[PDB]
Amino acid sequence: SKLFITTKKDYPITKSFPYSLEHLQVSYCKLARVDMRMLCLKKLQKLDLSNNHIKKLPKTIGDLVCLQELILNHNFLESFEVVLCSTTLRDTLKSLDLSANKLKALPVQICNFKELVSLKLDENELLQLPFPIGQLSKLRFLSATKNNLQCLPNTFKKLTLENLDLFGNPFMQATPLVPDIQLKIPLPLLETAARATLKYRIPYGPHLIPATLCQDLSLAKTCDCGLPCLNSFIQTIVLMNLHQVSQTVVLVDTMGGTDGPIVCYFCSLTCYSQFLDKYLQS
Amino acid sequence: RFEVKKWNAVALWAWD
Amino acid sequence: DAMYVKLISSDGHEFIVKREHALTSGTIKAMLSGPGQFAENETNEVNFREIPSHVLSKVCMYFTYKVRYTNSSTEIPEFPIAPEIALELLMAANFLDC
Amino acid sequence: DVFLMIRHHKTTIFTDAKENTTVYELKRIVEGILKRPPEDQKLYKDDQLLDDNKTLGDCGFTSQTARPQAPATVGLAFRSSGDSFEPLRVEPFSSPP
Amino acid sequence: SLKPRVVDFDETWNKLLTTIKAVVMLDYVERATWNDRFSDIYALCVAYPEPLGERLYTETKIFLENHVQQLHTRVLDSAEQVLVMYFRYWEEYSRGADYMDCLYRYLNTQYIKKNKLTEADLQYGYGGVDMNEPLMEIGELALDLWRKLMIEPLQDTLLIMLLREIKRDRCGEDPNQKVIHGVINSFVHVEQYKKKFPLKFYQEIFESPFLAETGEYYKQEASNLLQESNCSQYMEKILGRLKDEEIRCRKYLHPSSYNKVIHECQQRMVADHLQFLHAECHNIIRQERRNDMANMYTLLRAVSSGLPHMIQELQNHIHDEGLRAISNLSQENMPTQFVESVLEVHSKFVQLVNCVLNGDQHFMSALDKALTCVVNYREPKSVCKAPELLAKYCDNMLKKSAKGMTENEVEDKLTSFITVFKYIDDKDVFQKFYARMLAKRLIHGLSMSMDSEETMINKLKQACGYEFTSKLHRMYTDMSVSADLNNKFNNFIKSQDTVIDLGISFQIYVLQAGAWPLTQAPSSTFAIPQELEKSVQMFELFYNQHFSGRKLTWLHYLCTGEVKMNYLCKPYVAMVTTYQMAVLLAFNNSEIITYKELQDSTQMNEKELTKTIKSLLDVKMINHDSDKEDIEGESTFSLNMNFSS
Ligand SMILES: [Zn+2]
Repeated sequence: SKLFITTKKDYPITKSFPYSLEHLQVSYCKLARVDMRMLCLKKLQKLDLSNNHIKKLPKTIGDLVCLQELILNHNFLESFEVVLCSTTLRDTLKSLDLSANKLKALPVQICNFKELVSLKLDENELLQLPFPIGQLSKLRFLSATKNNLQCLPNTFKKLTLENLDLFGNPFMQATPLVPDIQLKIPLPLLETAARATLKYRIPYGPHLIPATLCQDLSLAKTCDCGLPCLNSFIQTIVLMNLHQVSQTVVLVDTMGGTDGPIVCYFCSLTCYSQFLDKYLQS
Repeated sequence: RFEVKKWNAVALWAWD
Repeated sequence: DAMYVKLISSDGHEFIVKREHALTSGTIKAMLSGPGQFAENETNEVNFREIPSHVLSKVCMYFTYKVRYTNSSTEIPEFPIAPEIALELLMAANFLDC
Repeated sequence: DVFLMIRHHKTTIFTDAKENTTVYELKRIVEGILKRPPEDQKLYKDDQLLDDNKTLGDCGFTSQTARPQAPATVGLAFRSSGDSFEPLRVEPFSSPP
Repeated sequence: SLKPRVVDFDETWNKLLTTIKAVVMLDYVERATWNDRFSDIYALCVAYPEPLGERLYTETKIFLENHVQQLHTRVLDSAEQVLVMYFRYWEEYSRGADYMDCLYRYLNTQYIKKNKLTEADLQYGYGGVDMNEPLMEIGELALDLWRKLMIEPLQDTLLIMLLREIKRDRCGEDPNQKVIHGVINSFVHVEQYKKKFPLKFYQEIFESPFLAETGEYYKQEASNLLQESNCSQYMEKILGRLKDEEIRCRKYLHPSSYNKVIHECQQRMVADHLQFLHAECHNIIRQERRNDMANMYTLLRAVSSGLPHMIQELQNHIHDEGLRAISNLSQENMPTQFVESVLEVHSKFVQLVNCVLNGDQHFMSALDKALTCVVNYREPKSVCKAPELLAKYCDNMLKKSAKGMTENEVEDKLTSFITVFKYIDDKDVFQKFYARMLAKRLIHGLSMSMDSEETMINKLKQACGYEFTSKLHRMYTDMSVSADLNNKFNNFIKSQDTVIDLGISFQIYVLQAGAWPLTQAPSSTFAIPQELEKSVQMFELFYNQHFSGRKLTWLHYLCTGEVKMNYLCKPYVAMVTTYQMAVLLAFNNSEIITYKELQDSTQMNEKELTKTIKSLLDVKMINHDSDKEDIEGESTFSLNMNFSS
């Protein structure tokens, strides 16, 4: 059920693996691209392809049905493909460790994989962690040390975890006093109608709404006031107490400091006023 | 008998 | 109508609106700036053969709301959107870019 | 500041005015939009005829009703053959599902 | 009904392509069809489950490429008329491109602009994100394909045409400015969609070759004009050609190059021949060539080092002219002649510089330096004689002999004088000389009025500060208050308990010590006649009663008065000084007086004694009782019994 390949000699060039295998681990192999053969196996529970030179992931999965845990760290992947997230891999995938890879902008489509429980993205150069990990209800472990993460997603403020590794990342100083005014008054008709649609909390779809609007609705920011905001907002990178998200927080050269930069999105200046009052009072 | 009728004197003044 | 544009909905309703009120949406500004050499015959007709009248009415309503409330610092209220009108009015706002 | 929604059958007009607005300026607005002499059209309010001399101060078109987000509905009917005016057979708007 | 629906591509794209072909060049199309095609594009862009944004983009791009290739082929087939056809199709295509950019607004703003989301910006993926054949605005794409498929394949042919026509213009021919301007600014218009370096394409394709060819052409033109024409008409045609070139540059090129061309149209035909100019300007300024002076000023102000040589040459010319003007001054009126000559030179040369040379500050400074050297022109082994001449001029202006001249012209000549006086390098000598002659005038009362010297000293203070005229300030105040002191003393005389008729009309002048440039005669110990000792002592007590810690001194080489012969049959009015009054008193005491009694009475040294005795003998005042023509210590004298005047 368990096999390990640490050399090309142990890696079969042509013949296929037996069907009795459960955990497959491939490492230290010169695989420029993922072969189509290994995607035909029935019950690869845990699949590991660490220390390979794969730059592009397969477009579509062949026959995998579970793929509970997939690890692809120490690979050569540059950027994932959009289409690969449209498959049933969401249903059973539990983790995705792509640490120390050339992933610079991870696709937001990973939120479609709601069923993961642990993430490891250390030693990468991802510009920022994706936004809707709030969709990841079952996540427990996250680690993105030594990455150039300027600001964490707002959904991250409401996630609950056990341990978090984020030290060694560029964290700019919080600037509540100097907002970025992308907000415009009066509100756009698109913005107002989207606000109403989200307020009524009614179902929608790409067949009923044009796809771009559907997507703007999907990524629509939820303001701190409790009412969402699509556009014409106030974006403020504020420091927050990291120990609430994860019961243990690990940082570097900081004693007694547990601050994490999150980009809060604000519906209106009037709503921003109450949070300013909370900041001044507390 | 001859006498002087007019005289236009000039003088300088300074510290005593 | 050289200074009042006319909007014809799918249902046939005609809405007469200030030019600048209608020009808050990009697509109407493009449509008027169409083939060029416009007649200026006191006639500005743009036929929205794809949107219902009950939505284009709210479109003109929002046009007026945006145009008069611009450059104003008063307590601007939330625009009224009905739950039965949210979807197609939203995608009308998309088609209008406003 | 008052916001009015004139409705004359297959037509609708959005107009801006003030509380001290007279009916004659609305009538000449309808003149400029329909080029039909002003004695043909006469304004209404909920199936009730309204006179030209008065202003909208007591007409009920207050700022709380004549609103940019809900303009006050105003009827209108031109002149038929002779010195007669058509009834207020203005159609309603479509029904959203 | 506005709705995301399955849409067949080809059926909609038929009429869409039809209207796009209709709009791409200027021809009739319905507004209703325009709105319908807006609706069609919206329907194409969003559809379920098959969006057609990419298909629409690709097909539109292919159509645009085909149309621009067809236009390029048609224009290439149009030999001898490439420019005109190119411009016509260019304006048509640019207007059509703007129309499509307006008409594909949903495509641009909702598909193309959403596909530039390459980096991690909350919308990674979910639309074209991979970097491959980057998308751009439909108008931007149309202009890009215009440059790639119409401009570059025609590039070399265009310039040869363009350079031919512009040269044709520079040869006197009149080409159609609209077409040339359109072709030229087409390069800017096409590239307009790039934020950085919008003119870069224009600079590389037309500007640099145009700059080089203009440089070559005007180098040839300058070489010719130097060959067949001399200097004057050379500058004339330089100015004409530069003006015409600037007009042409405004007529054709982009405004950002308007300077460059003329900058490269003067360095090739002025700055490359300033040696011919600098070598000739020296001749012009030393001759009456006004328009030539203006032409070289205009030419040389443009180039870097053109002016300073002309500035130095003009300085030298002005200095030489001033020296020539002041080197032949008639001695009988030398001060006034010198002042008026310097004034005339200054006036003429300031008129020349302001009127012709536009009053350049450097030219004024050179004029000032030249005239400063001129005014202080000192002959070898001689001291600067200018301050003495200026002070003598001021004196002569202020003397009574200025008959027939009122005040107003006196202050006019004053102001005219001040300009020259500013040029003096050593003001102290003039100050001393003018103070001396002002003291002489004030003591002798030889001035027009108080306000004349008031204006004199005030303007001198303006020129050289307060402290320069400080003693000058004190002198006129002291002479003005002389009347006040005289009346105060008269009041005191009327105030004393017993008043004695002195028989003398007494006038006094009390002067500040040190400030007044009058020297006391060293130990002359002149004995004042007894008729005046009473006045001396009463004035002493008056002053020391009215002044604290102040002493008085009396100088008797300037005090004067009136002595009248009345008892005799020859009534004659005589203006007589202190020493001469002592002499007359001695001769009145005894009819025969020898030199010994003169020393006994006057008790002063022999030099002024003998000077005074010749002064009296000059006008035949007294009779020398001896036959000696020289006055020794034993000479005898008597009063003139028989005198007439
Ligand atoms: Zn809020």
